[PDB]
Amino acid sequence: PTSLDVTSMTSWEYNWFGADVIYIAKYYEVRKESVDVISYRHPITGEIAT
Amino acid sequence: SIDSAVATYEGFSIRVHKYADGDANVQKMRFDLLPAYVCFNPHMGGQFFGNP
Amino acid sequence: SQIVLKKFLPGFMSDLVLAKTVDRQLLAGEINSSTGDSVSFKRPHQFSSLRTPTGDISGQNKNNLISGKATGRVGNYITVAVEYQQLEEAIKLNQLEEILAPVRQRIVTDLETELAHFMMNNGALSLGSPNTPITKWSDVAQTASFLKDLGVNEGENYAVMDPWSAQRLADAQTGLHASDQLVRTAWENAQIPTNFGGIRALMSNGLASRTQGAFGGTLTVKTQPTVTYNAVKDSYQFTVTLTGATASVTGFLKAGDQVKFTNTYWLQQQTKQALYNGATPISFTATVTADANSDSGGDVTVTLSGVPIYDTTNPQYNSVSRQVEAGDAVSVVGTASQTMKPNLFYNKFFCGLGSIPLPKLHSIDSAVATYEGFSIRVHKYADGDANVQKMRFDLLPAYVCFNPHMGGQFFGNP
Repeated sequence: PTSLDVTSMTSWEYNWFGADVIYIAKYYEVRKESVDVISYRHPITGEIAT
Repeated sequence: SIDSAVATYEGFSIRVHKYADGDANVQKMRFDLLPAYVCFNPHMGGQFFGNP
Repeated sequence: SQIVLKKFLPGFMSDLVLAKTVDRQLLAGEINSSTGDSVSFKRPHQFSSLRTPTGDISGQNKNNLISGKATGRVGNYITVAVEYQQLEEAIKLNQLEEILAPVRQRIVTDLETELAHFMMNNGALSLGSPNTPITKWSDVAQTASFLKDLGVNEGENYAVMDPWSAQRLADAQTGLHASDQLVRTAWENAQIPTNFGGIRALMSNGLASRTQGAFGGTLTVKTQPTVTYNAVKDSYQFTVTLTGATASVTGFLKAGDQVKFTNTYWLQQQTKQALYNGATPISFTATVTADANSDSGGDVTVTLSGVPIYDTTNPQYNSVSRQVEAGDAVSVVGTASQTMKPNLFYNKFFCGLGSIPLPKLHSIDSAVATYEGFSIRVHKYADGDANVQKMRFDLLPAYVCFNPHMGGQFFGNP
């Protein structure tokens, strides 16, 4: 079924009739992670390439 | 002159008041809500059971 | 007689030395909302040896592992409150700052007075006769000598004396024979040096006084008390009953009285040998904690701080030469009912002192005041429609006694 978020913003000095809105949220995070870097060093067309 | 706030839970708004008695040195809180009900037409609902 | 100046006349003030000298380090921010209303520290261990001439003795009578505790708790509230018709108060007295100055002084003075009462109620050691005041150099040197003789090294010793006593020592110092700096300082400023006789001597005028409490009759113990380390490993306090008292008197023994046991002596805690005070051995003493009355027949039951441990199953914790048993003769130092102001001496690790932070009271105007490191919470309200404002000041203290055998009172001797 359909489940919606709530923040209590509607019903605020307005004549509301349209109850067919469902609120969905996109959530953003930033993380500190471990990654492995591989360094290609083919001499032709530049050597150091990480 | 009384600390207060508003919280939201599943589409319902609850008001919170915080106050203290100084002589007794006591801190206390209260949470409040006020509902309201209406019945439009009685002929549009009821109780249903498994008939024999 | 109409116009009034905006500057108040100066008043009287006491001094703070006890709070600055006591240990304010071990108990500091440990009584929080998690631990509760009391918290305890550990106690050191001791061991005893066996004497045998053979070697394949892997099976024998061995030691035991017993751990002690030292609990610290919180005290009562120190609350000072005032009420006033605020307009009549503000007639000529602006910003309500005039009350702020002499209330923190009252808070600190009460704190220090009850701390002094706590220390004189919990201290165990005693020296000299309470009648004789302090006059000479030995009267101060004996405290350091006793503290060294017991065996305490880890810590820092201290002593506190009244204003009149110090002048008597400064006068004695002016009579020196070769120290030009000392005689000059004593003659001009009447100031004794920092280190006097091996201990730091301090001068304070804010010091509590105690009344002896009426007593009369040859006292003696009727019942053998229990001073085993298992029993007294948590408080160093014990209950004892005495006979030979007066018929029926209320307040036979006040709080702070020192009871001396004649035939039981102290021990050098490490070498486990008795103490010899030049001409006579040093007797064991204890301090009364709560007031004790007497019933018909001269029977007095009292609770004392400082225990004469003579456990026979754990010999390593002994602290007296012999066991206190029935029929032993005891005495109480001092005269019948005189009142006096005792002079104190103690190690650093004797008693602690801390303060509990107080949060803001909901929906009430408040502020914080600081005074020699003490934080006081002030609240203001207007309860009732009597047009009377009210302010209250709050401070909560916590105290602990680490070891009763590391401090006490001292007087002079003839």
